[PDB]
Amino acid sequence: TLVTGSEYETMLTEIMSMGYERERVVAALRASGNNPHRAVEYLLTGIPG
Repeated sequence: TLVTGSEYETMLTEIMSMGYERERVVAALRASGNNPHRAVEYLLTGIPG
């Protein structure tokens, strides 16, 4: 499954409704390969490492 550009932006907007800045959410989505479960996990408790 590949999300579209529009779906990526709406995902980013939704995660930003928790208060995170755009660049941080972009970085988390990159680290998680656009899996929102892992992206939010990484915003909450850290990226792998």
